Amino acid sequence: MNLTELKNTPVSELITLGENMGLMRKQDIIFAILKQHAKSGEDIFGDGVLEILQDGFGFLRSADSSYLAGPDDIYVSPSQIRRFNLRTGDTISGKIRPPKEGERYFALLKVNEVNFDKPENARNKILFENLTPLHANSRLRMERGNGSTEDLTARVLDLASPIGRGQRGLIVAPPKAGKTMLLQNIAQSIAYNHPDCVLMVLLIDERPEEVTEMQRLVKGEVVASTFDEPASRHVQVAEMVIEKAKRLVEHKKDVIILLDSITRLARAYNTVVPASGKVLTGGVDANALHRPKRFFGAARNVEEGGSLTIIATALIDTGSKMDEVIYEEFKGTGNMELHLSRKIAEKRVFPAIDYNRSGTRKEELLTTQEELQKMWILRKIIHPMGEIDAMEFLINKLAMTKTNDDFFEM
Amino acid sequence: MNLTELKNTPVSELITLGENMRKQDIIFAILKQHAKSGEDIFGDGVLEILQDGFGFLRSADSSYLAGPDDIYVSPSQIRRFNLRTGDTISGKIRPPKEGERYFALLKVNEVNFDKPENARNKILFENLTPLHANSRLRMERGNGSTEDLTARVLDLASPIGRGQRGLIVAPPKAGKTMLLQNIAQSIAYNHPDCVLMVLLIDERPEEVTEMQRLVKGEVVASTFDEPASRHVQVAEMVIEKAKRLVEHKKDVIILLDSITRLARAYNTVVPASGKVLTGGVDANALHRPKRFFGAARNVEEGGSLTIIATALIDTGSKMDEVIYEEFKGTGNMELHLSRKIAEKRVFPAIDYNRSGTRKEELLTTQEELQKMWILRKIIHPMGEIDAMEFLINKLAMTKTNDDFFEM
RNA sequence: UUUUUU
Ligand SMILES: Nc1ncnc2c1ncn2[C@@H]1O[C@H](COP(=O)(O)OP(=O)(O)O)[C@@H](O)[C@H]1O
Ligand SMILES: Nc1ncnc2c1ncn2[C@@H]1O[C@H](COP(=O)(O)OP(=O)(O)O)[C@@H](O)[C@H]1O
Ligand code: BEF
Ligand code: BEF
Ligand code: BEF
Ligand SMILES: [Mg+2]
Ligand SMILES: [Mg+2]
Repeated sequence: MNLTELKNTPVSELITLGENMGLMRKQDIIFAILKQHAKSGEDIFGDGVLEILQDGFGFLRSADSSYLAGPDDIYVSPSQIRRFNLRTGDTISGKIRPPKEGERYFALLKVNEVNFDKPENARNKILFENLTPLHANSRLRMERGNGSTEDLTARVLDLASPIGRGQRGLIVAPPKAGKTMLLQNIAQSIAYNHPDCVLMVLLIDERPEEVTEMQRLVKGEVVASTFDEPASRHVQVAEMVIEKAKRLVEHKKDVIILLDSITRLARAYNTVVPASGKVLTGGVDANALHRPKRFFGAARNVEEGGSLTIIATALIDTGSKMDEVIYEEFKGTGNMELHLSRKIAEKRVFPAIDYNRSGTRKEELLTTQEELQKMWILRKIIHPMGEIDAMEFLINKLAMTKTNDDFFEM
Repeated sequence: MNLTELKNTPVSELITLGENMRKQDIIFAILKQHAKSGEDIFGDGVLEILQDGFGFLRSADSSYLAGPDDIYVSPSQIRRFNLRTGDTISGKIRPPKEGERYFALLKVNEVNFDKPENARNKILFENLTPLHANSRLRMERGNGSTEDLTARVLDLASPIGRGQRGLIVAPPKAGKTMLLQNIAQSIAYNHPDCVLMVLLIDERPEEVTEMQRLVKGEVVASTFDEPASRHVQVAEMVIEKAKRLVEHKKDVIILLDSITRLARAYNTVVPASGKVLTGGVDANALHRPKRFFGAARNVEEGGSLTIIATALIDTGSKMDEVIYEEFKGTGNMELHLSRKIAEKRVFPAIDYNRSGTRKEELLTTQEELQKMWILRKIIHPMGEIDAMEFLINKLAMTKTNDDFFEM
């Protein structure tokens, strides 16, 4: 019946349909199954994400290829685009027919769904670039409230630096400070308390095993480009994922991108960027931080509905200036920053947060005056201490209570 | 009757054989008379695909260098089993014809120690699924030797599992190179199953000599005398070969020495870019070092690739400190030694505070975790010399199992 | 390459 489902199904299950149907590697099999079905006059359909090209024609890339070239892409004539003012990144599904003689890929016969809805109103929606941005109004609690070793990290986060819809936050740390895992922890908390928010996890250049473990423990879009992949691929994949987010927000949707190693993407851009000379400090070109700044500055809050929030990990104290530079370039664009110390982790104390450098901007919109000056006191009391001291202190002070309970107490 | 054997055979020995039947000249002669009557010949090597599409079979004595006795491999055959560089091949062969200068692959008998036919079903390495280390690699020995102390402390400070992308950092003179030797011997005794390769790139040649005579396995090497270009090629041959076996679901462990030297050899050999990183190291000169080191991994399909290499710090350049940070962010088993603790002649000079591996909980049992955690809490305070001596004495008492138990 | 970048 449908392509994607045919490509999902196991090898052996396809085979029983083949013999029963009537009549070779999996690709061959599914193609053969499709042709007979199509000759019978029965409808066919696949699903993919739009990618307009230079010549004006576009394709429907698959998620199982990081949205890069795929032998199963579906052609979308320029005619089909102008008909629904489609843009790169739109998620489309519809009836399609196999490649006639000569034609190499399947073709989009007719469109049914544009970004999960009807393409007839997806022409009246206001453009992403003309939306009206705001600070985070609505809020995102991370304390699922489960009295566990993990909900500690969530709570501490919820206290040090709160998150809101449209959060352009950033998690700064030096290798092995728990950043990546903290991201994982944030992911799971968002899934439990916010199934309504669409979750996309983008891993640019971080560890292979991390991607596979992420997929299994995370519910949602998991796109990745390991360090195996060249910088070319990293930029392609990430740029595809950012446009996809933009499009859904256009449909007044709330999306959440978790990017591991944003600075890795900054380096990937660096190599890709044409040398302008005037190399900045740390061997970083002057124009190489435009695209990445534009990628991060993309997250925002819309006054007409939906929103896009990006939380990425930054790298500091690594012997290189590049990282210091990239940290300041994004800190001067984001709305939230959370630092972790390389020392609150060597002690094995977790989460190893540097509560002194953490914090978000415009907190009085993401909290009630009471919780506000509650955290303000918690801040005052801790500032004078040290990194590990403050933490251990902080932690065991709430190891025995709920977030609100702890409050009432203290 | 077999090329490889005739090659390693001493010049004077097989002289007797000759009469009943230049040394390179003679070997050519000797095979050609073995081929005259139709008697078979047998050779072996590691395929190296080239731009033309056809490949050669490199030998270990050449260090996988261009070799005169190499076996040409028709692209025809490669397609037959879709081979790739680094594969180990052996099979029937015939003597080079007049005009022809090198030997050719008549037929294939076995690919990667396995019947040639099976290659088609094997899943590609890049398409394999990774995970955090599952099985555990213990260096501890019941021997209770004077030297076993290092294996035991390392086993405590920083566990190693299958597919462990480890890294060992110290200032020169810290016994980091020699620890690597020790580590090499330990898995040799406790793990015959694991395929063992030792790669020495650039660092000293006496070390090469020491290692080969004392290590049970393959010893690929490239002294610093050699330009940066072989260092690259020899290392790349090794890593590809290691990837081949993991495709077979085998367990490969590479004890790379002077990984920073490899990164530097990559730096010396790289297209110029306008930007340069701190330390002089090129901004775009670390992708290849990263992919090489990040090659190690764990597979659900079966088999594993484990790479553990030496890293230099407090070098006097920042290249080295920057490169340490770079692999730090890729690996999952960092190690450290200190000059101050090696000064006093106390060994290992291991710095427990800085040492550590990621996701130890899967490698160690709950009991193992608690004792380790207790230990680290107690040692954290103590100084490198004081702390180290402090545990060493207790370690001399009993192997780590008994020591933690009495504790 | 010099400047920038180290
Ligand atoms: N909260 C925590 N709980 C348990 N282990 C942790 C925690 N934070 C850090 N770690 C340990 O630190 C290691 C590396 O941290 P990770 O966040 O993966 O690195 P990075 O921050 O550089 O991405 C992990 O393998 C884990 O064992
Ligand atoms: N555990 C040890 N026992 C005895 N000698 C040691 C020990 N560790 C290091 N050394 C000495 O330190 C010297 C330098 O260490 P080595 O690891 O060989 O060089 P590097 O650490 O620079 O690679 C060695 O020659 C060795 O004699
Ligand atoms: F080493 Be972490 F992933 F920055
Ligand atoms: F981050 Be500020 F706007 F310089
Ligand atoms: F010269 Be040693 F290997 F630091
Ligand atoms: Mg990380
Ligand atoms: Mg050495």
